[PDB]
Amino acid sequence: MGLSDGEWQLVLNVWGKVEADLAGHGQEVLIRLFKGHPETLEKFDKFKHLKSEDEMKGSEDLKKHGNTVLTALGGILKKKGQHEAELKPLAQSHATKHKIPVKYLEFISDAIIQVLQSKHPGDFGADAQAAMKKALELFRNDIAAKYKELGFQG
Ligand code: HEM
Repeated sequence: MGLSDGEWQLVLNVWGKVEADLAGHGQEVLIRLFKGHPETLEKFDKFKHLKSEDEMKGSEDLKKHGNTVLTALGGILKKKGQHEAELKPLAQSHATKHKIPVKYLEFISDAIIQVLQSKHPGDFGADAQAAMKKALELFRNDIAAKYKELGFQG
């Protein structure tokens, strides 16, 4: 249940393209998630209302959360699987006061794939797509183990 060195290299090679504009990519990832799975909006404080006023795009809340989610994820991916230090607190924040089911982590993983396919088709071929899916699977499987310890079924 790990990635090979070459799988990690594929992941970090395409992540280079995301690092050029973390905030723009992160906002896009969340929009993708909310369009494909609008039920995920219920987990935030401000996006349902912004959406109700046709104001999600360019909002301060989308900017803040877009930066947060991909800044954090990039730090985790660069650990290449040795990420317990990051995932213990991250699981706690997504399993306690805010309860984020694993299916929603699955959905944002799919959203990341779709955004990268759309924005960087020439840098996101078959092997890179498979490796990124596998990294994101590892990412939520290790979160899910911590969910179990935390008493959250996911
Ligand atoms: C790639 C997956 C994700 C990453 C890396 C991530 C990252 C973060 C980070 C860094 C925080 C700040 C607290 C902390 O630093 O531990 C946070 C909080 C939070 N996350 Fe996530 N998150 C992810 C997925 C999700 C998803 C899919 C949802 C909801 C559908 C979600 C909902 C929230 C909420 C509601 C908070 C609390 C924010 C607040 O109090 O306004 N997260 N997340």
